[PDB]
Amino acid sequence: FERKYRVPGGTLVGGNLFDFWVGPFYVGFFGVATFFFAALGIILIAWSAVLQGTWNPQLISVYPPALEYGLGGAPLAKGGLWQIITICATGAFVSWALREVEICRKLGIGYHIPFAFAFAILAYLTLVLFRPVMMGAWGYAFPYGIWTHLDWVSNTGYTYGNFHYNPAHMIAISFFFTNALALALHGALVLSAANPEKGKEMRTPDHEDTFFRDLVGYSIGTLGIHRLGLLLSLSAVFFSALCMIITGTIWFDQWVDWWQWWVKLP
Amino acid sequence: LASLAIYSFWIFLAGLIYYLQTENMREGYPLENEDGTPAANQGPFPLPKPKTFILPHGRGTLTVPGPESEDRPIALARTAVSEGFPHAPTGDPMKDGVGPASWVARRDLPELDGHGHNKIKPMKAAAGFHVSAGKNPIGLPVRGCDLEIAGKVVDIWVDIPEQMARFLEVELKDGSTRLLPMQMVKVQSNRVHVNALSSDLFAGIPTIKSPTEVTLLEEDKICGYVAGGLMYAAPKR
Amino acid sequence: IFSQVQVRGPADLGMTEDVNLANRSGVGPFSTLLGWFGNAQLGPIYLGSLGVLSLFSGLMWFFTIGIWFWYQAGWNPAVFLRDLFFFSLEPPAPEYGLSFAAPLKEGGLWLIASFFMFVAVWSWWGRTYLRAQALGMGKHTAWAFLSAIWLWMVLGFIRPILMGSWSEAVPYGIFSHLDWTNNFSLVHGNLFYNPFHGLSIAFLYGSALLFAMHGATILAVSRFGGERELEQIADRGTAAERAALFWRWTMGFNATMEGIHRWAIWMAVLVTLTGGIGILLSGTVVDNWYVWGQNH
Ligand code: BCL
Ligand code: BCL
Ligand SMILES: CC[C@H]1c2cc3[nH]c4c(c3C)C(=O)[C@H](C(=O)OC)c4c3nc(cc4[nH]c(cc(n2)[C@@H]1C)c(C(C)=O)c4C)[C@@H](C)[C@@H]3CCC(=O)OC/C=C(\C)CCC[C@H](C)CCC[C@H](C)CCCC(C)C
Ligand SMILES: CC[C@H]1c2cc3[nH]c4c(c3C)C(=O)[C@H](C(=O)OC)c4c3nc(cc4[nH]c(cc(n2)[C@@H]1C)c(C(C)=O)c4C)[C@@H](C)[C@@H]3CCC(=O)OC/C=C(\C)CCC[C@H](C)CCC[C@H](C)CCCC(C)C
Ligand SMILES: CCCCCCCCO[C@H]1O[C@H](CO)[C@@H](O)[C@H](O)[C@H]1O
Ligand SMILES: [Fe+3]
Repeated sequence: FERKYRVPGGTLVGGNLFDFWVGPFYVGFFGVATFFFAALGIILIAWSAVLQGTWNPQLISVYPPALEYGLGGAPLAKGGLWQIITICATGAFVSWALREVEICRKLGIGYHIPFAFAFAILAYLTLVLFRPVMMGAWGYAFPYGIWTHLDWVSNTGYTYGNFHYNPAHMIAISFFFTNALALALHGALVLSAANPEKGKEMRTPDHEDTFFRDLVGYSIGTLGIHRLGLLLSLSAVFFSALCMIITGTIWFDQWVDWWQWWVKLP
Repeated sequence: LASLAIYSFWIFLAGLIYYLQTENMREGYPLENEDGTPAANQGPFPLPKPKTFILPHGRGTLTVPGPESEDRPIALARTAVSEGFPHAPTGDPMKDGVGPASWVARRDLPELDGHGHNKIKPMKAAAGFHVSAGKNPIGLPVRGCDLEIAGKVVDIWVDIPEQMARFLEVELKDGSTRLLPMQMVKVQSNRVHVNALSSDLFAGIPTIKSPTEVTLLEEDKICGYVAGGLMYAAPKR
Repeated sequence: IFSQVQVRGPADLGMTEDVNLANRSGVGPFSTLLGWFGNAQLGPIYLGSLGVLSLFSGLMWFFTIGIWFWYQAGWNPAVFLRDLFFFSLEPPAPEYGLSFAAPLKEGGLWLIASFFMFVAVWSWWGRTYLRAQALGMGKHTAWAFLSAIWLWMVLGFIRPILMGSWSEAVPYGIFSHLDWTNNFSLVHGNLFYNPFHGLSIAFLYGSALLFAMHGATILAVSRFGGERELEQIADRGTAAERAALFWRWTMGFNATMEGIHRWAIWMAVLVTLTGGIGILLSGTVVDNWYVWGQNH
């Protein structure tokens, strides 16, 4: 196919020096930056699971400038290689997304993939900047260990009683969950149609629509589901972002006390 | 024990991935791929278990892994030297159908439906089809981008099944017509726009065959042109 | 993106080479509501043989729980709706084993209610079974379901049958099953060190993403009704072609209007398949996860 789609232009910035396809890859002055920002990352980084003496894909780790060290400062050993290494995602990512626009713009297609992940590069920042930045400290930012993270996670978590109580937390799960099968159904629907019984003729658009009104007795044909799906998803991640940004900062107490706001008065 | 669990699970996994999964991805997409890198740039699978389909009510048959190429005029040239290299369209691209523009060539048979309801008709042709909630593009003077307007709305060809406002007919000042896809266009109260597509042409809009029915190559041929606008229309950028 | 001029003709329907008898639930176009976003109709419906119970049953479960639900409150509104989360039916734990022959207030309800919901799921299972039939779809949701049932069938059935103790089942209340969770952590030895669990998270994220990827694509792919997935897995126009070009290019390598849902039916199902494995191990073939782990 393609051959016709490999067609000069779409360049956000680069003008030309960038309109090209390392094979399967469309370079452009973001892959080019995407690069410069991943290298310089794992370079400084890889420099760290050394300094650590030990390493083990598993237990090579990176922590920021631990609390009261401050928001300001920190040094390419207590701070930095974390510090810097961070400024390499909140930028390498942002950098790619854009690589995402650039592919789009030209590719003909539309706006939204690049927006959707823009959330992801948005979950993260929260945890490693916002949260941090608000608690006048980067310590609630976190490790960078295939395995600590549970830990960094597992504590702050429990830092506030059984964290599965922070409301918004409550929620995001339940999108997280729903946007699940929400795929368990969609991913199963399109299928059965496309791929039916033994000899029956390939099914119909309204072949589907017909199932659901029968299981469920509504049903959101074609389009309505790709939006809805990109819904419960995109959402729930985000409703995550709220969870926290809010957790270290206007709820200082164990979560279980929230809940009383209800259980008070008459 | 569970190491036998989690250790062989790691079979059901690698197992499926490059197996079934990616296997199927292949089924009927560059059932292998040439132009420079010959037989690949590494070590895929020599094309999976070829399977055949069942064309819907009306019959037909499609066998998926198939080598249906295209000597269907790619006005797509060369930029030089290596592959990955862009390839410039040999003149106003929007037409020759290349770049953003580029169509395809699905059948000269529109997607039927449940029955023969050729799925996508026009509002008149229709049964009891009107506007629950909305503004009505009809009589809605369609703008361009230019800002010199380029036509007057004449329908919204309705999708039966989804009951989908699929497209909106638009009659240029050659007392003529052409329909522009819905997910273009912005129905604002008093005015309309498939901004994508500067008025100051519009004409490009290929025609359909019979004025009741958008066949695949129609819709598809239609659908690009419009977009290429995105890519290839000066004002905008 | 999300409908900007709404239409809705007659009221539509289809064969079922089967017992259409069912039809109550009448076409009630919803507009502002399930219109703007999804679909304007609302029904028809098909309340078959099986579907009855599903409901019959599905309620008791709800009723029974709902019942001993009150008693804690002492038959009191203001009460009832206060500690509503807080209320809950806890099994014959009274830890005293896969030994039915229970009291109502200890075992009972639970052994009753809980065990009754055995049925809904079970039946309604069937449901997705034949609703396919009629229509003569495949049987994927029957597939894309026993997941939902695994971690079910387990979590509250299999396991606790393994420790010879319902004493082991999860309990009925809002803020209780939450609690009965981590409790479940602390005893299996901080459980993230659990291989299967992480996968189960491995994946339960795998989706978030992907529904957020498949979905968001098709949308940039309306411009050309990328949405029409069947009259596409038969016939490729830009739609496909390009909603795969993007990825071929971006992450180099792509999928196929089918495979993609082949990517989908799975991506999700593991998300449950997994945890089920996770969970019949995490009290037997593994008393602790640190340990097990540390010993690897
Ligand atoms: C024991 C601890 C507590 C608890 C404590 C916490 C804490 C503490 C936090 C959460 C958060 C989360 N918890 Mg909780 N949680 C508990 C129990 C649960 C249960 C459960 C079933 O019991 C569930 C389902 C959840 C659910 C979840 C999710 C809602 C949420 C994750 C946010 C998110 O995914 O953003 C996803 C964000 C991203 C993925 C970031 C972006 C990633 C990057 C940018 C993508 C590109 C990277 C790179 C380029 C990829 C390249 C790949 C290679 C090139 C190939 N928790 C227990 C009881 N939970 C988190 C949250 O709210 O965060 C907002 C959080 O901070
Ligand atoms: C703090 C407590 C513990 C912990 C305890 C547990 C426990 C305990 C269990 C899980 C499991 C899960 N955890 Mg954990 N988990 C923690 C930390 C985390 C964090 C985090 C740290 O980032 C994350 C992201 C996760 C993520 C996850 C999920 C991957 C996984 C199941 C969720 C799902 O998608 O399927 C959920 C699917 C269902 C609930 C299917 C239910 C199907 C039934 C049949 C449908 C019932 C409908 C009913 C009849 C009607 C009621 C309707 C409602 C009222 C709406 N956990 C901490 C470490 N987690 C499960 C697991 O994989 O274990 C192996 C589980 O059992
Ligand atoms: C937020 C909405 C959901 C979402 C969607 C989403 N993600 C996307 C898209 C979309 C819509 C893309 O188009 C884009 C992609 O092209 O994916 C295939 C992407 C993507 N989602 C990613 C990952 C990821 N997504 C996450 C979540 C989600 N993605 C959400 C649930 C998660 C978690 C855990 O939930 C993970 C692990 C990547 C696979 C990909 C884009 C990543 C990218 O930009 O990578 C470039 C690589 C480099 C620059 C090298 C890294 C250099 C760094 C400086 C060093 C590494 C440090 C970093 C901390 C690594 C992690 C450290 C430790 C925490 C491990
Ligand atoms: C693949 C993994 C995911 C999964 C899959 C899955 N679920 C499925 C399917 C599949 C593939 C279906 O085909 C099947 C389906 O038919 O429903 C969509 C279903 C389904 N998944 C369900 C629930 C469910 N699945 C869950 C989880 C999962 N399901 C995973 C996320 C969850 C959680 C824990 O998040 C829940 C709550 C049901 C909707 C449905 C099958 C339920 C079933 O067994 O029937 C139950 C019968 C009753 C409840 C009887 C009814 C009376 C009750 C007392 C209910 C009260 C309802 C209330 C009055 C409504 C109030 C709202 C109003 C204001 C509108
Ligand atoms: C294996 C046990 C799974 C139980 C997980 C939650 C099951 C009940 O969850 C909820 O449903 C009830 C309906 O009576 C509600 O009244 C309560 O909020 C709670 O019981
Ligand atoms: Fe789809």
